[PDB]
Amino acid sequence: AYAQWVIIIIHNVGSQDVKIKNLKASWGKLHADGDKDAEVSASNYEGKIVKPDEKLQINASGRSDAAEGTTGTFDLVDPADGDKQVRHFYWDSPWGSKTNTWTVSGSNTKWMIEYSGQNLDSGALGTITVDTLKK
Amino acid sequence: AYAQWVIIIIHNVGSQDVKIKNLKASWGKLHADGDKDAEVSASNYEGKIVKPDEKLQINASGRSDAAEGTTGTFDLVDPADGDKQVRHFYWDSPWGSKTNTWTVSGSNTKWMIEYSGQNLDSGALGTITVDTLKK
Amino acid sequence: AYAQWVIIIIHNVGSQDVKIKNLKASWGKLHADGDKDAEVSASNYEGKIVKPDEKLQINASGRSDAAEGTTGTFDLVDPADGDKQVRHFYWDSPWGSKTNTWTVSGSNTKWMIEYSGQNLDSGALGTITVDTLKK
Amino acid sequence: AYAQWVIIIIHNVGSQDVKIKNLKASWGKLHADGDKDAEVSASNYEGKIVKPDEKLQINASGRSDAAEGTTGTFDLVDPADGDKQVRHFYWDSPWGSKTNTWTVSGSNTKWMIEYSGQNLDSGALGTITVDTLKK
Amino acid sequence: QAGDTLNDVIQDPTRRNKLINDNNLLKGIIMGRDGPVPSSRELIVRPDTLRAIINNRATIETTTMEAEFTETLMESNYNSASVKVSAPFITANSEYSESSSFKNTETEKSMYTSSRYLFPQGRIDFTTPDSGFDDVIKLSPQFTSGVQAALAKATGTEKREALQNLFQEYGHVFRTKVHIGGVLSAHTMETFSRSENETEVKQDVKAGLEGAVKGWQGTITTSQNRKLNVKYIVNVVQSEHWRVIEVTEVTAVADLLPQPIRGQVKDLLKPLLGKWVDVEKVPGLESLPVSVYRPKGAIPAGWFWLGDTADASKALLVKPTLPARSGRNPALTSLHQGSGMTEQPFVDLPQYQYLSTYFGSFAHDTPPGSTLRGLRPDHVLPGRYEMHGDTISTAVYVTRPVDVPFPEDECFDLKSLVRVKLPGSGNPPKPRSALKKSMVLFDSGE
Amino acid sequence: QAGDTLNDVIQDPTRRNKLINDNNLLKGIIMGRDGPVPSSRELIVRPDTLRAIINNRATIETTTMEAEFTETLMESNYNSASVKVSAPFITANSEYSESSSFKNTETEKSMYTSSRYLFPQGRIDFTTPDSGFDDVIKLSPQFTSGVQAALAKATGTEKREALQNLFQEYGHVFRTKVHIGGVLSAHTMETFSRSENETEVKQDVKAGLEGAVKGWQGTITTSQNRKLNVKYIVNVVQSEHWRVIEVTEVTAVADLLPQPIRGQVKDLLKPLLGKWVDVEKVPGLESLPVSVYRPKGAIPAGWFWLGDTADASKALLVKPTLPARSGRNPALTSLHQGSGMTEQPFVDLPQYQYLSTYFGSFAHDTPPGSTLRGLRPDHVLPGRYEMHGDTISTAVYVTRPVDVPFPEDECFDLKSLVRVKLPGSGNPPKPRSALKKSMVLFDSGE
Ligand SMILES: CCCCCCCC/C=C/CCCCCCCC(=O)N[C@@H](COP(=O)(O)OCC[N+](C)(C)C)[C@H](O)/C=C/CCCCCCCCCCCCC
Ligand SMILES: CCCCCCCC/C=C\CCCCCCCC(=O)N[C@@H](COP(=O)(O)OCC[N+](C)(C)C)[C@H](O)/C=C/CCCCCCCCCCCCC
Ligand SMILES: CCCCCCCC/C=C\CCCCCCCC(=O)N[C@@H](COP(=O)(O)OCC[N+](C)(C)C)[C@H](O)/C=C/CCCCCCCCCCCCC
Ligand SMILES: CCCCCCCC/C=C\CCCCCCCC(=O)N[C@@H](COP(=O)(O)OCC[N+](C)(C)C)[C@H](O)/C=C/CCCCCCCCCCCCC
Ligand SMILES: CCCCCCCC/C=C\CCCCCCCC(=O)N[C@@H](COP(=O)(O)OCC[N+](C)(C)C)[C@H](O)/C=C/CCCCCCCCCCCCC
Ligand SMILES: CCCCCCCC/C=C\CCCCCCCC(=O)N[C@@H](COP(=O)(O)OCC[N+](C)(C)C)[C@H](O)/C=C/CCCCCCCCCCCCC
Ligand SMILES: CCCCCCCC/C=C\CCCCCCCC(=O)N[C@@H](COP(=O)(O)OCC[N+](C)(C)C)[C@H](O)/C=C/CCCCCCCCCCCCC
Ligand SMILES: CCCCCCCC/C=C\CCCCCCCC(=O)N[C@@H](COP(=O)(O)OCC[N+](C)(C)C)[C@H](O)/C=C/CCCCCCCCCCCCC
Ligand SMILES: CCCCCCCC/C=C\CCCCCCCC(=O)N[C@@H](COP(=O)(O)OCC[N+](C)(C)C)[C@H](O)/C=C/CCCCCCCCCCCCC
Ligand SMILES: CCCCCCCC/C=C\CCCCCCCC(=O)N[C@@H](COP(=O)(O)OCC[N+](C)(C)C)[C@H](O)/C=C/CCCCCCCCCCCCC
Ligand SMILES: CCCCCCCC/C=C\CCCCCCCC(=O)N[C@@H](COP(=O)(O)OCC[N+](C)(C)C)[C@H](O)/C=C/CCCCCCCCCCCCC
Ligand SMILES: CC(C)CCC[C@@H](C)[C@H]1CC[C@H]2[C@@H]3CC=C4C[C@@H](O)CC[C@]4(C)[C@H]3CC[C@]12C
Ligand SMILES: CC(C)CCC[C@@H](C)[C@H]1CC[C@H]2[C@@H]3CC=C4C[C@@H](O)CC[C@]4(C)[C@H]3CC[C@]12C
Repeated sequence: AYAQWVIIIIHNVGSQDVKIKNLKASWGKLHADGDKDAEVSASNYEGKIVKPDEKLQINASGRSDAAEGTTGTFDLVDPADGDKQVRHFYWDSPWGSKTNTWTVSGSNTKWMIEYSGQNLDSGALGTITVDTLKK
Repeated sequence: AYAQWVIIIIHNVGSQDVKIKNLKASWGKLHADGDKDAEVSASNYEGKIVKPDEKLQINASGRSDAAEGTTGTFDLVDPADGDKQVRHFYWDSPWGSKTNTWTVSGSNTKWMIEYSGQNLDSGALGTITVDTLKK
Repeated sequence: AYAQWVIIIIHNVGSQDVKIKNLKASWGKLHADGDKDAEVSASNYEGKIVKPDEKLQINASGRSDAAEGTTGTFDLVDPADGDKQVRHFYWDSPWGSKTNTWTVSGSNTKWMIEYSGQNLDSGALGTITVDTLKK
Repeated sequence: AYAQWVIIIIHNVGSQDVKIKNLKASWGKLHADGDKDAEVSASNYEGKIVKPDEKLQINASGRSDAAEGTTGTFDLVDPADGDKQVRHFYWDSPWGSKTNTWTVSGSNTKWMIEYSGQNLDSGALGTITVDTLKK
Repeated sequence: QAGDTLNDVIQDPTRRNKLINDNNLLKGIIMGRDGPVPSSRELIVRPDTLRAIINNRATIETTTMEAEFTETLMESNYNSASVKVSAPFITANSEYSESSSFKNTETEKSMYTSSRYLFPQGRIDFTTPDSGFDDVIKLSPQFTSGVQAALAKATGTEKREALQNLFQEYGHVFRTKVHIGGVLSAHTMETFSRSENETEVKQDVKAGLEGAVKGWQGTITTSQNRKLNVKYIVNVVQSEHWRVIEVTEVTAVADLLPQPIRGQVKDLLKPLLGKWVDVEKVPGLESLPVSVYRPKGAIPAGWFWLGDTADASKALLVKPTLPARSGRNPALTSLHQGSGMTEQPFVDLPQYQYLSTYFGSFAHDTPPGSTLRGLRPDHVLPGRYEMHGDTISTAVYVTRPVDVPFPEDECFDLKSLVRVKLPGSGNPPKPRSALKKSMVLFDSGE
Repeated sequence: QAGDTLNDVIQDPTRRNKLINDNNLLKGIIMGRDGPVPSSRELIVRPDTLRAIINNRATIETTTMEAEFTETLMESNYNSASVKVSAPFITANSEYSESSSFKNTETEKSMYTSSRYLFPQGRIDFTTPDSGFDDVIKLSPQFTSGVQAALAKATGTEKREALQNLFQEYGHVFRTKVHIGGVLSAHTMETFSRSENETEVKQDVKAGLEGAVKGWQGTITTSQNRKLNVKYIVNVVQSEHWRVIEVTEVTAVADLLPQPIRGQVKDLLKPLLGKWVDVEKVPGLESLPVSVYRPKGAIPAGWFWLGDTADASKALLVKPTLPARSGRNPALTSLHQGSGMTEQPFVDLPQYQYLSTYFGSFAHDTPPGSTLRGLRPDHVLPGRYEMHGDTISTAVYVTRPVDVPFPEDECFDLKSLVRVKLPGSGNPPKPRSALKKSMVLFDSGE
């Protein structure tokens, strides 16, 4: 159902490029901004480079009148050192549960990642803003 | 219902104070960060000064199981100009109607307000970041 | 319904001319000053210039006995730089809803716009005065 | 009814002060700016002084689902001349009648008073701006 | 030595000279930033005797002043005439700040009150040259030589700089009548709305302050519940201790010079040089009831214009005479564009004023707004409006001078134009001023 | 003795010399780290007499100051002009530190207040060479010989070091007008939001402090319930116990020298040597409304730049004149990378400031970051912002100098760039400063 949705904003607050890779929604569908009807394939985002000081928005939502949430994953990867992982993000906004999941796993000491705005109690997963910076 | 919720993050990006006023939750309830059970009073925010570079979070949501959604208002006013109104904000995440609503009105010209992150199609209203600055 | 009415007073408080473009009333009609029976075509306001210190009044209202409010838009445009857009004004006083909409969109720092007098609570949208200043 | 409303903006463009007196809403209710629910007392304006270049808003509107318009009187008087009457204003936005009314009377020859913006045909009485100037 | 009066002091050369020295009777006052402090250089030759009268009646005397920068003068017990004579110098040399508590708006009035509990012994009089008597005071040869050296310089600017230094060193006014004895002074200031009965306010403040000094507490409450801040001064402690308690007359130092030199000194002290030029009608503004005229052609380098005028004949251009220097108030001020929602200018320096509102878009970076200037507060006097037009949105005031009988207060009839209602918001306060005729020097070869 | 005034003290050579010695009237004031302490070496030659005026009005006066490092000057009863003249030296020699109780942010303002209960006896004046009168003060031959020796050294650095030692020994300013008598002083500081009515706060603090001194308690409560910490100073106890109670005028010691030597001394004391170089456009940053320029090529060895600028013509390089030494505030400071979530630099030393935000990633170990420097707080003055851009995310400020009429306070128009919204968090405070013109020496062969 469209009641299960998530917006992931990647904001590069540093001065180095960061890449998005392996973006995949196992449940639900990626869609356009402010338009849950305009489905978009993962190819629109996979391999893209956010570039410093600009934001890239990923919109995911459940299938309409479905009883299905939205579950997906993607890796933020550093291209400056042979495409090495920065972090691995996993989001789950299920239709048949209250506990949403937002896991940022992985390790890279050369990068600092903050995130805010998520809601894990009940309902939708909210608009999560993720500030990335290479130090 | 907790399924209907909103977070409002006022970020004073400028260099002068901005004051909250007339905060009022006509439906649902405010609550503390990350806990919809810990209800809070509007007085916890009324008249608060958001110092420059400071961030202030307001979390609202429906009731624990009631068919109500959430709805509220507040104003941003300029403490340094006799509490002249900067903007008037209205938020509504109904339980019955699918479409949400986030409206910013006002005409103060020596202020710049930019809000982003809202969802208007279906489900919870989401997280809304409101960057404020005084020219 | 004549009950749904709005008056927009463009007041050029600056020293440089401003222009009105793309005036279109999707619902209702444009009528003479204080005489709702005297219909007026949008051509009489399309492309007009408000010289500094002038006032231009646009009166819009619904049809006499119809469940039809009045909705419309126009653009304030700068004729000094090849009719570059200054602002986009949209008004809607509906018969079937109790909330009236008055939105000023667009952005260019070369102009300062200050509007006041609107009514969004109920009834007619009211009389709106818009001061424009090239600065 | 809330559909009947009026906003009287007193604007002292002169040098000497002007005082309000005998403010009285025979019908309907006063209220705060932009909020028809927040009723206000006439004492909040009685005897108030509008300093030069200052603006003072008086909002009136009918009661919620009453079938009542909004009617009232007040007077502008000159504090510097023994509270001599400058003008007497009567406003009326009936619910059961289509024709509104806004009449200003008085024969003070050392003041110039100019009012504009009222709507008299049908619907609300609109926003009325009054400019006062002592010669 | 019991029951000695001023006569005993004067008749004794030792005591007379001690009185002269201890009271700085041979020195002028320098109306500086710190107030009326006496100069450290003797201005007149030491007299052989003093003219004096004896007065031993002790009372309380109250005085009120409505001038702006005369607080310190009141604190020194200067009567009305002395404050009137000394006001120009204090105003020119005062320190300006926009946060001044004194207010003289169109609706609010402010006034200083001073109560002196006096213990007089007499009065001492000096004979000025203008009196025409035989015992005039003679200027010291040092001061005369300094004036001669100042006036002998090559360039007018150098002459004016030398004169300014000389008058900063020797003083601006000379006390011609002084009261000897002891005093206890209490001073305060009060601000009230002009609508209030002025006589009642004056009487209430006077009663409160006189009760304060009589009972001699930094705050005094009057019968009308007015909280007044009171500043106290003690000048009382035997003839050895008598001091000047009141000043009944002061004569400008420049007035003590001989006439042929007095004229030159007075002319060189005028802050501005003036000139009359042709004018051109501003294009547009056909809605207004009267035409608006501005200086025609390019403004000559170094000169300035004061504002828009309704006069169709000529306009006044002014040029400062003294180069700008730190610690000295410039005669003119530059203007800057307002913060927002207004096209009108704002004075860069606090307390300054300009005569007319700008009929257009003001931009200090380009002409003719680059050469528009304000005025120092001592240069202007309030005028009177004449309204033209029949609508609030088009009426304009013409600022005509207030007629006076004495030429000392005559003002220029520039017919400055003010706009009755300025569009937008946040506009500057409307000017109601006219330029003094005594501040402008014409026909000079400069 | 009773009834003796300053005239009697000055007439007697023994009493006059005792007054001169006990008050250190022949010595300059070193504005050092410990405050304005008089020098131990006589600066001027002992006069044969003093110019003095008599004044015995005892009263309470109050003064307020907004400058940051003028606490000690206020505690010494320096008027506004003297504090203004002495501020550069105090600041330069002050001991900077974080956690300073003084606050001068864009939201709140801090000020010092001082109330002096004065029992004066008169005022003593000295004649500066610039005055042009015949009784000028004569610098002692030792000071002139020291200056000559300093200016005769082989290298500019040695000359500057010699001058610095000489001015640390003989003082920085000379008191030209001083009041004699006794004084009880109470001093305090208050911080308050800029939104509050400044006049009301000033009046409340003045009333509280005046009451405190008049009733003469380490803490005071005013009418507005403000808690003030008050420091009390006693300088009152016969002509033998008279002391200096107020300084009305000071003159920089350098100004006392002859003009040909005065110019050289003034030039040699300038902290920084300046240079103009070509600029290059920073790659990238196409989103910003305006282009960003940095000094082109490699910075010459030993020179430093001040930040990114919007000027497309030239950039200003600066070089310190005095080698870094313990106990001396350096003219410039290195910058270090921020703690976290920011690429902006932070000043290494407590109270220094840089003029522009860094547009990129700052690394102090590599160029051009390694050659970026801040400025001592005395080198800069507040500027004004000109805004560019339509959205917060990309808007910038260009820092323009505040136009002033006096050339002494002119600041460079470097067009420093400041990012309106710095990404990330924990960024340094936004700079709004402009470099003073008087602190840079150009065209020197150094
Ligand atoms: C044949 C047998 C029939 C009878 C069996 C009963 C069936 C009911 C089912 C069992 C669920 C019971 C949920 C109760 C949640 C309590 C928490 C809560 O919802 N409480 C308030 C305030 O909650 P709040 O949001 O303010 O948070 C503060 C509270 N908190 C706990 C979080 C601290 C909130 O408004 C109120 C919400 C309304 C919920 C009531 C729904 C029950 C309807 C009864 C129908 C009876 C029909 C009978 C016909 C035959
Ligand atoms: C004659 C035989 C009858 C019995 C057979 C039927 C059995 C029904 C079983 C199961 C259905 C339920 C699946 C789950 C819904 C998944 C879609 C969804 O959860 N739907 C949400 C909203 O969906 P969404 O907003 O995302 O839609 C997109 C938005 N858009 C505007 C674009 C459309 C909307 O709240 C949800 C409402 C569902 C409430 C459940 C009530 C149960 C119905 C019992 C009917 C019994 C009839 C008996 C008569 C004799
Ligand atoms: C006496 C007779 C009484 C019974 C009559 C009742 C008829 C039901 C009425 C109308 C319900 C409206 C259904 C939802 C619309 C489909 C839209 C949609 O949700 N379809 C896909 C979403 O696909 P997607 O979101 O990606 O894009 C969509 C395309 N779009 C371009 C628009 C975006 C999504 O998975 C598919 C969901 C499964 C379909 C649910 C069907 C439930 C109806 C069971 C009726 C049983 C009656 C028999 C009882 C005896
Ligand atoms: C006459 C004919 C006889 C009819 C017999 C009735 C058979 C009913 C149909 C078959 C069951 C259908 C369930 C499987 C749906 C497949 C989608 C899915 O699979 N839905 C999950 C996925 O959603 P999820 O939230 O988990 O996504 C998060 C992803 N993650 C990986 C993290 C889990 C989600 O949970 C769970 C949804 C459960 C909704 C079922 C409600 C139906 C109630 C029936 C009432 C009976 C009335 C009888 C009237 C005659
Ligand atoms: C033959 C008799 C038929 C008539 C029976 C009368 C009942 C009429 C219908 C029911 C009331 C109408 C719903 C209004 C309240 C729902 C509020 C809400 O929206 N409820 C959300 C949860 O709210 P929330 O997430 O905030 O609580 C979480 C808090 N927690 C802390 C625990 C996480 C939760 O998903 C939503 C669930 C959907 C509720 C509809 C279920 C339909 C029932 C069909 C079966 C009827 C019996 C059949 C017998 C044969
Ligand atoms: C023998 C049995 C006879 C009796 C059976 C039925 C009795 C019903 C009794 C009780 C009244 C119920 C009203 C309660 C209002 C709650 C407060 C509110 O008011 N709920 C609004 C929230 O509105 P919203 O969330 O959208 O936003 C807020 C407003 N805002 C302006 C901000 C948008 C929203 O509309 C309301 C929606 C609720 C509709 C549920 C309908 C399903 C349940 C009835 C099915 C019965 C089947 C029975 C078969 C046997
Ligand atoms: C068996 C026979 C049944 C016949 C069916 C009739 C049912 C009606 C249903 C349809 C609703 C019609 C909505 C149309 C809105 C018109 C536009 C408007 O909203 N009109 C406003 C004001 O409009 P306006 O101010 O512009 O007019 C002034 C213009 N003028 C220039 C002249 C001044 C005016 O108040 C508002 C009035 C409220 C509507 C009145 C409803 C009448 C009820 C009759 C019940 C009869 C039951 C009989 C059972 C025995
Ligand atoms: C034997 C009986 C046979 C006769 C029965 C036939 C029933 C009539 C059928 C068809 C009605 C269709 C309306 C036609 C106008 C639609 C134009 C419109 O579209 N009207 C929107 C405009 O409103 P709005 O001002 O808000 O839009 C502008 C703002 N916007 C932002 C939206 C652009 C507004 O909602 C709509 C309101 C409609 C008024 C309600 C009338 C009640 C109808 C029941 C009459 C009952 C009679 C009883 C007899 C026994
Ligand atoms: C056999 C016995 C039967 C007896 C029949 C009794 C009927 C009496 C007749 C009628 C008079 C009663 C109307 C008085 C209106 C005064 C209130 C008002 O004019 N009301 C507005 C103003 O509403 P407002 O916006 O100002 O409220 C604030 C909004 N807020 C959101 C904040 C609440 C509101 O809009 C819209 C009003 C339009 C109402 C249409 C007319 C009523 C329809 C009657 C249907 C009768 C069918 C008869 C079947 C038998
Ligand atoms: C068997 C079927 C029976 C059907 C039941 C029908 C019940 C009616 C339903 C719903 C009405 C909805 C009113 C809500 C008002 C809101 C408060 C208000 O309108 N109150 C005042 C103004 O108060 P105020 O201006 O100060 O605003 C309030 C401020 N607040 C902060 C609180 C919002 C204002 O005049 C009041 C006007 C009265 C209008 C209602 C009249 C109802 C008449 C029914 C008669 C039924 C007889 C037959 C029964 C068998
Ligand atoms: C078998 C059972 C049948 C029961 C039937 C009983 C009906 C109840 C009787 C009558 C109530 C009368 C309300 C009292 C006035 C309200 C307050 C007021 O005062 N209403 C004025 C306000 O007008 P206004 O706003 O313009 O005043 C401002 C300007 N002014 C200068 C004048 C002050 C305005 O005029 C008056 C308008 C008239 C109201 C029309 C609605 C009446 C509906 C009749 C339904 C009949 C159904 C018949 C079914 C068989
Ligand atoms: C006994 C039966 C046949 C009587 C039927 C009377 C019907 C036709 C009457 C009763 C009330 C009337 C309505 C009352 C008010 C208005 C509002 C006006 O702006 C348009 C006409 C309209 C909408 C009327 C249409 C006709 C109407 C519906
Ligand atoms: C056959 C008998 C019962 C008469 C039926 C009359 C019906 C069809 C009449 C009565 C009132 C009428 C409505 C009155 C007013 C309006 C508003 C207008 O903007 C559109 C038409 C509309 C919505 C009318 C449609 C037709 C209508 C509903």
